Amino acid sequence: RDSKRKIIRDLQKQDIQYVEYGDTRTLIIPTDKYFMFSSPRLNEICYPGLNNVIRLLNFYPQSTIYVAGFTDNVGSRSHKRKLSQAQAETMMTFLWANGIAAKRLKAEGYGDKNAISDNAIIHGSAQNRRIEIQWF
Amino acid sequence: KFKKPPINNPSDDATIKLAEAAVSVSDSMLEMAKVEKVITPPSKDNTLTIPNAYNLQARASVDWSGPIEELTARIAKAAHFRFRVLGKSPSVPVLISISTKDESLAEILRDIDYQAGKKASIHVYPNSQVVELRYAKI
Amino acid sequence: FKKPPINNPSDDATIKLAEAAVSVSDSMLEMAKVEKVITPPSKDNTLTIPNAYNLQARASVDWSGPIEELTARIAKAAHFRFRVLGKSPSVPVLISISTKDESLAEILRDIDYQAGKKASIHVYPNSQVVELRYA
Amino acid sequence: IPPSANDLLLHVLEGVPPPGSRRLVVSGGDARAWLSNEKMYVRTNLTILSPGWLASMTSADGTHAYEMQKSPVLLVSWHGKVMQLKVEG
Amino acid sequence: IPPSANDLLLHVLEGVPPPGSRRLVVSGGDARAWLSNEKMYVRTNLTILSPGWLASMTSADGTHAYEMQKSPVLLVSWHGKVMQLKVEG
Amino acid sequence: ALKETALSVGAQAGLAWRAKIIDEQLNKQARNLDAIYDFNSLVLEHNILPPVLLEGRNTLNLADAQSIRISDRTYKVAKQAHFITTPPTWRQYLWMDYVKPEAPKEIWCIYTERGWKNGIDQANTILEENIARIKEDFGGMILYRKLLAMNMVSPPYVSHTDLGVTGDGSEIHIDDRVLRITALPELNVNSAEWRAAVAK
Amino acid sequence: LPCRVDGACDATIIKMMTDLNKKGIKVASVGQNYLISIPASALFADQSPRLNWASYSLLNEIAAFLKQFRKIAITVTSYSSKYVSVKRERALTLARSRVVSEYLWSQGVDSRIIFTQGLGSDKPITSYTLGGDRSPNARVEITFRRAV
Amino acid sequence: LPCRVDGACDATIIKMMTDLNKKGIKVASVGQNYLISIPASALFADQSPRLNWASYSLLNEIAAFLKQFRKIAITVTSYSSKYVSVKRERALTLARSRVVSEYLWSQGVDSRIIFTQGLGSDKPITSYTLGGDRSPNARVEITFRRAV
Repeated sequence: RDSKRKIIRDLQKQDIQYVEYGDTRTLIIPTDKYFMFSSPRLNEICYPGLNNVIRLLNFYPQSTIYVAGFTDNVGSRSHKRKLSQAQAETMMTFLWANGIAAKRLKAEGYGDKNAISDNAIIHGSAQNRRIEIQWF
Repeated sequence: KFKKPPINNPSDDATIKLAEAAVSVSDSMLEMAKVEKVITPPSKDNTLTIPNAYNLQARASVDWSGPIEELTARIAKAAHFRFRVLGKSPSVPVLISISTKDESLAEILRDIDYQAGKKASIHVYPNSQVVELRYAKI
Repeated sequence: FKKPPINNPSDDATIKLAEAAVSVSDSMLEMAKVEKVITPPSKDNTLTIPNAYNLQARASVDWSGPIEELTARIAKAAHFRFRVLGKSPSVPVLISISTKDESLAEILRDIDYQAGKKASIHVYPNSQVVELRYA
Repeated sequence: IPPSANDLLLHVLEGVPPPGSRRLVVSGGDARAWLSNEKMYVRTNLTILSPGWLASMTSADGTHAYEMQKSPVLLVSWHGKVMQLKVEG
Repeated sequence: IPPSANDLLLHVLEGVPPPGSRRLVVSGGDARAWLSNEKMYVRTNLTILSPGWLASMTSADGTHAYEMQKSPVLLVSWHGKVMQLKVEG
Repeated sequence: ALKETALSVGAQAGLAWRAKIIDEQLNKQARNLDAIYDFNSLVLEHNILPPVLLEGRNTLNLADAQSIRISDRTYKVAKQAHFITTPPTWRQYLWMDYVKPEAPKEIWCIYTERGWKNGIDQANTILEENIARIKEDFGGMILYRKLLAMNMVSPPYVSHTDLGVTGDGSEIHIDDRVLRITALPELNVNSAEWRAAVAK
Repeated sequence: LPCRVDGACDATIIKMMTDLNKKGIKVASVGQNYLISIPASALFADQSPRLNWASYSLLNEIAAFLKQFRKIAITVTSYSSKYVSVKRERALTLARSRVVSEYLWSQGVDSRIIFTQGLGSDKPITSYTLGGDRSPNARVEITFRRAV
Repeated sequence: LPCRVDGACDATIIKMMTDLNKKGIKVASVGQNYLISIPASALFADQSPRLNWASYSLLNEIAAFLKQFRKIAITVTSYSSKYVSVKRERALTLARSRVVSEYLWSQGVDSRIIFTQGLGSDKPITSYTLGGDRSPNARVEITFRRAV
């Protein structure tokens, strides 16, 4: 009723893309509606999902965590880099503030050099602006 | 029950085709900016002509599209700087459009000075309370 | 409890236009930066404020035409003798000036400015003079 | 050698219409416009944006006259805000 | 001495139609075609296969313009796959 | 017949319906529009609107079976630099006109929606063309500043000649500047003097 | 047809000022310029430039009122009772000002300009100095002039 | 008239992923790229690049799903738990990959390109290494990106 399956069920009700695979579970984050636009500032209206993020994340409380910021094809490479690192740092500091051991954390904001979708179509770019959370 | 994460509002073709207009012209701008910034080395800043000062570090967030002088009076009156102007205005107005959010006024002046590249200039004497606007002389 | 932003890019094209906008704005900012030639305030060559208390009066002039008469009357208003050095040209340098409350030094400042290089203003407040220098 | 400006600009600099003019019904703003001969002359103090005049003009106090080609729709900037303006006739 | 190309290729290099053109209704693809004077000029990025142009053209970014004889039916290769394309008018 | 007028009842209906729609989304992104298209950034010193220049690659016209003719690369100066008063906007190029007509059996209803769709998307194409027009303009003056940066075109070489007090006992003008643009921008042909920027 | 009302009603306006001065958040409506003074205690926490939750209903209905007029520039300043060091009460006010300014700029602003600052109660409107952040000199204030 | 559906239905698509993940053969459907990971134990026999019989219903309904999208290139790799010699687990995977690739290329492929290889669990996704060919590191994986 509030178990792992429950919290991933209403997680995808709050559509934060959850990967269970192997041990490395991965969370994919629509940066846009989990931010204010073009900003490092977290969309704090989207709190209850994030609460449940940490709720489920505590079920793997030893695994170290890749996280990764992602952009789309636009502006300077230096820009995309920089903004993605901003987004990266704020979510990892969000975690270190969530009370997760700062040496379990590792972050990188890739300015779109990965692109799980395209960018040349719009819904694809919408899928492109995302955050990766690998952890083992 | 499966779903992709980013579920936005519906767009339309209009703003769609606007967007791929925009990005193409944007990246032509980007490469333009590169090629000019290497063909010409930028030698000096404008912070020496516009240095910062206490009560000039008040902040502002602005949209604007009009002429320059009304806007620069508004900032000088908020900064309690006497605003003066040298040289006469051209018949065509130096029109500028500053649209930004939350920075200090000194940088707002800096980008104003840049946006009125080689038609206007800002000199600030904050030992006094002087914001002076120098016009171009053609 | 709060509300979301109203003019948010909450639409997948509208985001894309918005960073396109910010991209172009910065690139044109650097456009302007690399185009913007300016002068150092240490080497800006304009007339200083000569700090005489006779010069410390606020005035009002709306007038346009040739400089030397107007500034002679400035010197006369501000108790300064007026010497002019050089030759006035066949075409006179013409100064438009239309102002309501301001100091005599600022008059001297912007007429030296609009004199540019055809003429210049020198003020010696020790001997209480303005001198007009031509090119 | 170009002409200086219109001297009818000197007339519509103040609120007289030019001789033989039609009062263009200005709706939405304080500028007044006359159809002289396909050419509106508009007085305002506002800052003309879209169409562009053949002759521009201002007073001693910043009153503009613009000897302006015919628009139905006029653009000024008001305060860094921008206003569309409709005319009639 | 042959002509260089069309300079109307330089126009239809981007999305302007040539002066006096008819928008050929392109169905099935992203290329846009204008009937100028029996000669369609087609912009695309796709790779024209069947009919063959009188003048070919590409942009800086690989945008082709082809000053092309009139086909009802157009062939490009898309991705090593090949597409027929119908036009109207 | 009844057919075609049911179509054409739809045609203008969807057309103008679409026109009103595109006009409001123009208005809401008006900020964004000029926020892109800051023309004054591109205008020149004496508010000379700069000319629009045109790119060309692999301009191969075959003349024929016997002879072909290709440039690698090609430039077209269009709409030469000129004194502008008020700099361009976009609404000059994109504000679609809107008028409203409501001026007039199952074929009536369905062909009215047919033409409803039809006017819609022909307006969309119209819009598309408007966009393309503003592209090729904007990119063109960009390219002017480009080849001017590349020494590949020339500046507008002007002469401002000034006059003092001009005029009679009934009319004077205290200062008359007249400005002629003597030499227009143009593509230089001695390419040796060009400017070829490597970037890093 | 052009506007009688610009999407607003003076009855709604007066419904606001009545109820928010019933709620005590003070509207000045003076000459042509209109001001709201607010105790900062209801909004920021103790020496924090940090807002709370249920405040935002009130903050947004402020912005709702701000839509009721054509206006040009909005100035916000904040003041705080002197707490530790003149730098930080400057800072605390400055941050307090800029964060609520950011919020309402993000919200509906019809201003063209928002000027923002705050001072460490350098101009206290009371010298009854009952403490720190329950003083009314801990406060935030917004001025504008209703444009035409 | 031109196509709404390209002879496919998204309902059929989702019927697949539901049932084959009920059957556990794992569909990733991520961004725009779509992946299926498969335990190799259900398909090849022990260290064999040799398939069995009743597998082919499943293999062909994979290809049936592969028809559901316009696509360009299909990459298949396979991995096997380390058994004898780095050459042969390369070989065993490589053969395993190429034989199922041959089969589905013969079957309905809408790809233009099929890239094929496999490695001897050189990148194990678990290090729980319960044995040889009942490990999930004995596996075969197919990626594509759904073209437009």
